[PDB]
Amino acid sequence: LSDGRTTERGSFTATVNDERKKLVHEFHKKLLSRGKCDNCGMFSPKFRK
Amino acid sequence: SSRHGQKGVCSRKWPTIDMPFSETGIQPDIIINPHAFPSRMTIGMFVESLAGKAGALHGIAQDSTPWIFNEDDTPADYFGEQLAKAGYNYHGNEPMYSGATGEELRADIYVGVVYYQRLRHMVNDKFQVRSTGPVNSLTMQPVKGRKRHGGIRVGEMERDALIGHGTSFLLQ
Amino acid sequence: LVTEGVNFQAMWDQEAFIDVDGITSNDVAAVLKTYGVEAARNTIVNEINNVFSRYAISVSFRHLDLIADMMTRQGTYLAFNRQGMETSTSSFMKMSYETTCQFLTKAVLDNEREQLDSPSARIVVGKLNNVGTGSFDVLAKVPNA
Amino acid sequence: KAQGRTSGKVPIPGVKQALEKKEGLFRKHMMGKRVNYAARSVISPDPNIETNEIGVPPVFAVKLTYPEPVTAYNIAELRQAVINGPDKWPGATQIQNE
Amino acid sequence: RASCLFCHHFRLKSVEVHRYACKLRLLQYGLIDESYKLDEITL
Amino acid sequence: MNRQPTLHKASMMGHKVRVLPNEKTLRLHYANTGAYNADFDGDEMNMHFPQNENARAEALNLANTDSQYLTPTSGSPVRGLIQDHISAGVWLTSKDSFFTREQYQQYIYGCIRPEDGHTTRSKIVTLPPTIFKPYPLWTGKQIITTVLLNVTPPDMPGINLISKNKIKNEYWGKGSLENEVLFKDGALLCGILDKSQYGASKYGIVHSLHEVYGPEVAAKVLSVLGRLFTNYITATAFTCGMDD
Amino acid sequence: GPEDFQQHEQIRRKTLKEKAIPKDQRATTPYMTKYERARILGTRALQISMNAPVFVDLEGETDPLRIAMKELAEKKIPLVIRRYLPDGSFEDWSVEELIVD
Amino acid sequence: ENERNISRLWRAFRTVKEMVKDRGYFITQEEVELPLEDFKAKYCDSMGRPQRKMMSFQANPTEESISKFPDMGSLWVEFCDEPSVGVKTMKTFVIHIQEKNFQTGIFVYQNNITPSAMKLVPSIPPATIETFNEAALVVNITHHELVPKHIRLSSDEKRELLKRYRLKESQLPRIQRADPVALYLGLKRGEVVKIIRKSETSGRYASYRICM
Amino acid sequence: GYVKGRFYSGIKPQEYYFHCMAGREGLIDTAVKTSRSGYLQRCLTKQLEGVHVSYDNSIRDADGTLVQFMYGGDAIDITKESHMTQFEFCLDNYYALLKKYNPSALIEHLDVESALKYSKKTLKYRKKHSKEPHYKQSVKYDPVLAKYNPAKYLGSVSENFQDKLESFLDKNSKGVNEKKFRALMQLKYMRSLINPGEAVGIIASQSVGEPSTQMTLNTFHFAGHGAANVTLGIPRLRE
DNA sequence: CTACCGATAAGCAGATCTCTCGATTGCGTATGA
DNA sequence: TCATACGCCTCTCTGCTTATCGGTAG
RNA sequence: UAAAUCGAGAG
Ligand SMILES: Nc1ncnc2c1ncn2[C@@H]1O[C@H](COP(=O)(O)CP(=O)(O)OP(=O)(O)O)[C@@H](O)[C@H]1O
Ligand SMILES: [Mg+2]
Ligand SMILES: [Zn+2]
Repeated sequence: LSDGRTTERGSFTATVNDERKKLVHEFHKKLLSRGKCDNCGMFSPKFRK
Repeated sequence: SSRHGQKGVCSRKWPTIDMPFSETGIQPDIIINPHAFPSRMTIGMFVESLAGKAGALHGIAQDSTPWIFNEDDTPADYFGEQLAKAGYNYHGNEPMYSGATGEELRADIYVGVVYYQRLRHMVNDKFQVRSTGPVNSLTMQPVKGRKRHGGIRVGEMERDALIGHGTSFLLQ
Repeated sequence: LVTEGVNFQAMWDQEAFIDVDGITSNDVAAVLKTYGVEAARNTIVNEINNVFSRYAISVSFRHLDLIADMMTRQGTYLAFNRQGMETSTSSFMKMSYETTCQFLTKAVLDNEREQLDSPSARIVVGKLNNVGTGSFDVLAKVPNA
Repeated sequence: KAQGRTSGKVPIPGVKQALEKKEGLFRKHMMGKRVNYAARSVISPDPNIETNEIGVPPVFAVKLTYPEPVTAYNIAELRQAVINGPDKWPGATQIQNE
Repeated sequence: RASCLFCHHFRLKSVEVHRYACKLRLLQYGLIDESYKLDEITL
Repeated sequence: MNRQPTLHKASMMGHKVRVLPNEKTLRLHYANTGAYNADFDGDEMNMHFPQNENARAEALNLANTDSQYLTPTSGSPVRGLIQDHISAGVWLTSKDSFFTREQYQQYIYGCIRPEDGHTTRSKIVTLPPTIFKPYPLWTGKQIITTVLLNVTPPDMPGINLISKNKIKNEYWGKGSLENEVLFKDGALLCGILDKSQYGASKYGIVHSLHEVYGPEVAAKVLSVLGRLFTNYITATAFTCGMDD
Repeated sequence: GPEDFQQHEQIRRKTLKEKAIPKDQRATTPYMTKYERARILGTRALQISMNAPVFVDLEGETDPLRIAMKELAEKKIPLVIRRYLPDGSFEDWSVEELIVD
Repeated sequence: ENERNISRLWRAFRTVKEMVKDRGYFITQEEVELPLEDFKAKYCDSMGRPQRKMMSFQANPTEESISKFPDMGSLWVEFCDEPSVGVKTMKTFVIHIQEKNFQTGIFVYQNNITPSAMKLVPSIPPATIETFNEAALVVNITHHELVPKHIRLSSDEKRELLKRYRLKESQLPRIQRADPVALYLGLKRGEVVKIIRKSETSGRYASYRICM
Repeated sequence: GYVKGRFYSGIKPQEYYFHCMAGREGLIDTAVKTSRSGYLQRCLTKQLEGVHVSYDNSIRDADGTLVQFMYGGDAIDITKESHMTQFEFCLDNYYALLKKYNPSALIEHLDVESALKYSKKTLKYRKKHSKEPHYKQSVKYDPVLAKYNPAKYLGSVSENFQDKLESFLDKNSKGVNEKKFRALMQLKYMRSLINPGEAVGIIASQSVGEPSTQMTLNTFHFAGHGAANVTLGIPRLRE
């Protein structure tokens, strides 16, 4: 922010949008992957629609 | 249109004086450009014109069912004989004079009589003009339809062509 | 020598018969994978040109060069469809393109603020375009005191 | 997404269906709109116009107008147009006040 | 899905979700390189 | 003035308006048909009227039909006379065509009307005949030469162009050189003006006139040539028949 | 009257000043593009139609666009063109320095 | 068969030499233009074994390259004699990387690599360990007619380009970090490359891409 | 299907049937192709509607992401490119072209020496290094277009155009000297530059879509035996 | 031994220019007349 | 006996996404 | 003045 590479509103371009989308998709896939919540080690019911 | 798929809107009502009169005094009631023929190859119109001219000269009706003539009985010869017997040109041509300059044209003009049909696509059922008329309700844009005094549509392609010119104010 | 399939590494061993330097392939994805983005752009231009040339139609290479550069603007073999469209700052353009519902949720979940840059967004909001006569402003030199 | 239909006649489109397809709101009402001050007719040739003009029929010439503001230089022409009126070309159909 | 009803957190590790949050915060301002350089702080 | 489908830029230009008080069709010149891809066919096309000064000045300058002489697809020209003007030019520019003084002057004034601003000079200037005796006789190539010399602005040299046309030298006889179009100091001296000169043809007389004198002079030349070949086609009409 | 508007005005003018490219270092085309010419003519015609003062001799002319073209030929149009660069910086050319065709 | 294997090994060795020379380390035409006879004389045993232990080398930067990139340091090229990638065999080189204080390391394996190494390659920062394949280096990709010339830009040149075109780092055309030429050039993320395309309408013209 | 008749003497019944078959196929294909090209053109123009020429002579999308640093590498308009190679025509109408261009009034706002000097240096460099492999051609002098703005520096022309001009001036030894002709043609190159704000993406999409509506006019069916048989035309564009 | 990681097999979802006319619009049922 | 309001009353392409059978380290 | 479906057409 100090040297001018980015303002306080944040720089948003196509490639950073693509990287953010890929990261979020991978984050969701990893979230939905593994059960057995490691914060407390308890199985959870599996939902369905 | 003729009976060989030669479309075309009437362009102008050419006055009889400006119409190119022939030697006998006949001024044609319909002029068709000779350039329409080479691309469509409607030689049936060429045969029909001279066949009808011979029929009108001799007071007879000429049949035109397909596959009566062959390569040894060509209809061009068959009706050119009748034209020559009647006393006209064997090839259906006619000495013609321009109605504006009065001098004989460079070549012998091809004249004849062909059956012509008036199509139902009159210009009185196709033209629209709107300055400010009724509008929609949920979009406030002009309504659709000629009978409703509605405007015409500029689509995605028209908008693209309007910005392709670089014309932004035209688009707006 | 032409084949009926793409696998570059196989013909790399046959240097004695085949000159491995001039191996140009019809496929673009394999060329991108094994040679790089720039070779993919070159083969995209060549493939999009040889179809026109075979039909005796001339298209200047600026158009094909622009198309190839836009298609490989991320270093990947993109396309002109919604699956190669979502990477764009302006959302209104994609919503106007197609799948208006899907692109609306993807833009409202992350609070995607758009600056009205593409012509589609400016058309939606009724703003003067930025291409052509709208790529600049006009000021007046008023001689006050 | 609606569930429940035995015979029916037509399933009422949702608000999403009003903005989605080619007939939806977007592609039919902002990517392209019906326009005021525009005409349409059949074309006929005319080799006597200067290869850059259009032959405007007098029927179109009495309906399509342009909002010329009156000035010191425009006063005579616009006065004559107003006097001629909306039926005699060239003429005026409205006089928008200030 | 991918949530815990007992401890009321995600079934992912807190460290993993913290790493993802840090990466997303870096990408918010456009530090597309610092996001990848953050992965090598396993220590 | 737009026709659907608009496949490219040229299918939507901006024409000036000429109020013809006869009937109810939009009357279009013959050069625009190549770009609009229409025939006088029952074909229909819209006519939008911009309502502010910016759009007026920006359809008169950026979108006007003069600026769309060359399509951006490959740079090839898209305007030009189409069907009978080509045949009229082929017949007029052949060396078999000679015109007396009256015919020459009438043909020139039928297209170079100085009252409307067709020619820069206030006085129409002509050329000496190609045959002084027994009696004066001009030529069709002389007609083209003086047409160009009247529309071309003065204080500027003529067009020095060397081109070709589609009719081979064998069609005109033996030892003929009518396949090679030659312009020297703005005077046509060899070859006929077929489609390869005016129309959808590259490096023709109209293309060279455009590239030398701007697009407005090329448009004026196109209009003047279309008017000249129209008036020549009424005097000596072109016809086709069964004998052909 | 708060400083919560004075600060915003000051920062807006500061950002605008940092955006402007000085006359000594503008590196754009000295010629006037066709789009610039068309927009200048249209805007000048609008101003003339809205009863703005004119400087040229109105030799029996009634079209504001024609008057604008005459002024552009005489280079008496009092308008400044703010060419915009992709980042946001701008250079303030005027019609006088810009040369046509 | 051993003759063909030795030919492939020599082609891979020449490709590695050319890659290092392009990257900007002091490699002369010797050990690059090495004929097959010389390769058999030097890097072959009494029977014809490849003896990849002896073809490992350390490459030092040129003076011009040092001036261009002051932070550039020495590089090590390691050839895997083991047919697969072994954890201990790779760990020896990995620890030697900082034992000798090597800023960059090049790894060439025969067939495949364990995926614990993929988690282990970014274990000694800022030292970079780039891995390659023996079958992927048989033909130099940059020698292809279609592939243009890629030149890495220094910090000064990249800053000058960004200031001239008033760009952000992310608005340039992107080149994948897994691109075959990106691996060739060893581009870090954020390093702008220069491409000299042989355009059909302009001959030589320079285009720029950023690695991200 | 090989009919021996002609439209002047008429065609037999079987020949009539075969010709009707062929005409029906032609009309079916004509109907299909127009609808086929529309989706391609629409997708192309929807994606490329924003990219335009900026004031840096570098074309880029609406948001700002750079696509090309120069339009085609030379930034010259396709419409005005027509008579930039016609050196014979330009030499013949030198006087008319000079009257059109007026280099006298285009001096006080132009720089003439730096671009020309760099162009000569680069030309000599390439001529010295011409006989070099593509990969070994280490770049020391970039093309003059890269540094000097072609719309402000006379002589900053393309490598192709400069090579063609030099070859013409060397092969054709002609009152016009080589210096004045070179200056005139460099001014012509400067004036034949694409303007900032051009909708280059729209132009490219239209110029790629509209010629595809004239497809399948020439059939050239793969009558060869064991040939490539690559997909051709609209399907190939779709792929 | 067994969980994280992939590599198919199957299903799912979204796609495949303008303009003018004309015609048409549900059974089914159940109680207050 | 019998009419209008209420209640419903089967021959094309591209991906993405989820589930399930194989493998490696710990 | 509407809106949808089907049918017939023009370029
Ligand atoms: N599906 C469609 N989309 C767009 N335009 C269509 C169309 N179907 C028909 N047309 C129009 O029908 C007209 C036919 O013209 P074309 O066949 O292309 C020239 P032509 O073959 O030389 O006709 P000709 O034989 O009468 O001389 C075109 O103007 C075209 O715009
Ligand atoms: Mg038509
Ligand atoms: Zn939990």
